[PDB]
Amino acid sequence: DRGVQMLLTTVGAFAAFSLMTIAVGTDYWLYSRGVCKTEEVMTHSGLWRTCCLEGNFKGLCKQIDHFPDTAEYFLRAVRASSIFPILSVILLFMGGLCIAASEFYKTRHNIILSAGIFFVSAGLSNIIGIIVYISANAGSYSYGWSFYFGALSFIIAEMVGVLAVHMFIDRHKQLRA
Amino acid sequence: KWWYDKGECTSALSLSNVAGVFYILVGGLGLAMLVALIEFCYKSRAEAK
Amino acid sequence: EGYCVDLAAEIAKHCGFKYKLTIVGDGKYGARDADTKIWNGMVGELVYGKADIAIAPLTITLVREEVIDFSKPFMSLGISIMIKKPQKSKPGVFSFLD
Amino acid sequence: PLAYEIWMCIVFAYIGVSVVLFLVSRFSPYEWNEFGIFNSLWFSLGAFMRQGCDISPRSLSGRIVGGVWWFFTLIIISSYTANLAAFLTVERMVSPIESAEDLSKQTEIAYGTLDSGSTKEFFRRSKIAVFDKMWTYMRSAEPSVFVRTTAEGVARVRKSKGKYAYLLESTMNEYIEQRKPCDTMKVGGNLDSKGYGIATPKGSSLRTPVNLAVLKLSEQGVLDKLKN
Amino acid sequence: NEFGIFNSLWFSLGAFMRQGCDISPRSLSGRIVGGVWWFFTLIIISSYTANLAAFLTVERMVSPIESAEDLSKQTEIAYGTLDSGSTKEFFRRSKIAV
Amino acid sequence: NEFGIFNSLWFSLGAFMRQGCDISPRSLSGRIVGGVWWFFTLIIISSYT
Ligand SMILES: CCCCCCCC/C=C/CCCCCCCC(=O)OC[C@H](O)CO
Ligand SMILES: CCCCCCCC/C=C/CCCCCCCC(=O)OC[C@H](O)CO
Ligand SMILES: CCCCCCCC/C=C\CCCCCCCC(=O)OC[C@H](O)CO
Ligand SMILES: CCCCCCCCCCCCCCCC(=O)O
Repeated sequence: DRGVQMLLTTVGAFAAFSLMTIAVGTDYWLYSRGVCKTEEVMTHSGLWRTCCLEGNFKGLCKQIDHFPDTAEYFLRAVRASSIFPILSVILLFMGGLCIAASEFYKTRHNIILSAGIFFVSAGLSNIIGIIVYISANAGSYSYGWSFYFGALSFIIAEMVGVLAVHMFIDRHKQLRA
Repeated sequence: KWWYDKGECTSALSLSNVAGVFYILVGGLGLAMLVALIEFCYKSRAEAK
Repeated sequence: EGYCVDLAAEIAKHCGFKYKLTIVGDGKYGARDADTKIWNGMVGELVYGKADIAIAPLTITLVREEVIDFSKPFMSLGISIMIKKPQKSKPGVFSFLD
Repeated sequence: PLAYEIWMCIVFAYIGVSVVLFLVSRFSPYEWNEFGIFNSLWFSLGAFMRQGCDISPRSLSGRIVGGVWWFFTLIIISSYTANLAAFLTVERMVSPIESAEDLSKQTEIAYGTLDSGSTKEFFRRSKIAVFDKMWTYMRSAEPSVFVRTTAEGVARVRKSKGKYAYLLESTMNEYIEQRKPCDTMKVGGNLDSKGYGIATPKGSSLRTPVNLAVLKLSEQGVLDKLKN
Repeated sequence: NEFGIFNSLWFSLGAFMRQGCDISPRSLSGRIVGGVWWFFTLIIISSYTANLAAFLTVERMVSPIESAEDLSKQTEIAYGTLDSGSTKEFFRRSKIAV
Repeated sequence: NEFGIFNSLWFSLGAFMRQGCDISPRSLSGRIVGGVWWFFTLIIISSYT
């Protein structure tokens, strides 16, 4: 049912982009038990700031110290600059931009394919980011709602990519008629 | 003063033990997408005009 | 400098004497050679009168108390085991080929 | 056998592989590959469970996707079986409490000392943070965590299903550990170092002879023979 | 549907991952090659799983040092004392079994 | 053919012995049944070994 497909894909693109951006900006990725700004108390650590709670001076927090065998150096570099979560954000943004431009300069029916490719690639970058994040954390705990916002952005991005590719296939099917 | 004031100091398998296989999988998915798009661009440019 | 350097200055002030710190020549604590029966280390320096007092982590033992005098303990302790930590290993990325 | 993160990332990789196989198989108008999104998901699931194929990609790119998914599946299922074999071969039971620090940081397991003794006084006067924290808890715990006799503390440990730990001298602990039903265990190192002595009234005539006798029994090895 | 070079490579790869075949050889020569490759694959993948299980099982029954009793009952970890000292004498004279 | 009672018993037996398929369900309900049976088979055979 074309028409409602466009609304569903646009809503999905916006939802995935918003969720991934909130996940990156927010810092509730890991409920560890460590030191706040320089006693061990809980903390809502994130991608950038290991932030404190239930402590003497809860709410005051700092920037995670990423650095204290080139393999460890490369992984620590890739996890310090969240290149993969940030690349996921950029690719979702460009996918949404292509979907929006699919109304102007219509009849190309070759940019909506680019939207599908961008959403799929955003999902792949997101999963690599999760893997590096969890692997670097291994150098009791739990995962916060920022982690699951990233994961849900991955799922919605993959669905929106499948819809975009379906719409591209349908458009070339109409053209072939 | 001399000891502490100047002190300078699971069973399941973890994702780290297998992370390499995930990296290979996602790299292979990316390579597959690149190959498919290269072939599509080749065919789309090979139409007689 | 050190715990015993700080303690030596204080023992000397409270006992009213001037003193000179000297490092035991053989760098040992003190044992009686089974054979020559000579005492070495800081215990030997006191037994043969090379030193007037030893201010060090010198353990009060029966065999030493038989040949030298010891104050009441200034530090309580016991033999212990020192090990290299375990140092959790980080698995390699391509460790599934091992 | 596999950490929760491995399962979660297996599910993410499943969705990603299925979507990329659907995209690559049917996106170019020149291919128009029976891999729709539903059939892509079925192929990926059946590949992971090492089950029937019934359809195999024929393109170069669909074959790259299939091949890396097959490798991933082989490694992950082999490692699940290997780690389950490891779990079943050598069983190991975890002792909730490792050291005193452990007792201090938790509250599910109660712990106490002889109601009257040098152990209770050690805690009531400790200036060490962990022991002061343990004393703060023990002196205010209700019901009382203190016992009238060592045997009472041993029985409370034995009958509390692991909800009561008992602080007592290593000597008594080591002895009870060698007593049936062999259901107790000494955990961690000693919290302090001290000694038992023969006591006499202040100024007693027996003080010097009994001090010398203890040293004689010590030096002749009698005290080690009697402990053994 | 027939074994050209690309289809031959796909068949071999799929046979190695135990991932079933969309087509199998039909001639005596093709079937000899397929059967031998299937045997090779079975032995190699079984051996991979068995050796990974050995690695994890052996690494799981390891145990560290927690006491002097532990040091006494083993020999992989060496242990000693200051060559001259009250610790060495404690051990040279101990009447305690461990 | 399609899954009659005899063919469904054969599909299930072949799934448990990890001996692949000659047919597989094509509908959503058949595929849910097949999926849970495949998971069950994998856990049980791995646990036996
Ligand atoms: C027609 C078929 C289409 C193609 C199908 C492809 C699927 C097969 C891929 C397998 C994994 C390959 C990657 C193996 C990993 C290599 C990593 C490595 O060599 O690690 C070095 C290590 O650090 C020590 O030197
Ligand atoms: C295309 C058709 C699709 C077919 C679909 C076939 C289904 C295959 C998978 C089944 C297992 C999934 C259930 C896994 C449940 C895990 C249990 C759990 O959640 O763990 C509990 C808790 O986390 C710990 O205490
Ligand atoms: C229908 C056509 C099918 C064609 C057939 C395909 C091949 C069969 C598969 C494997 C053969 C394995 C051969 C095993 C050789 C064993 C060697 C051996 O036994 O030597 C050990 C020695 O006895 C110790 O002292
Ligand atoms: C091929 C895709 C699906 C395969 C089946 C995988 C099962 C997924 C389970 C996910 C949740 C696992 C939770 C385990 C952790 C725990 O017990 O705390």
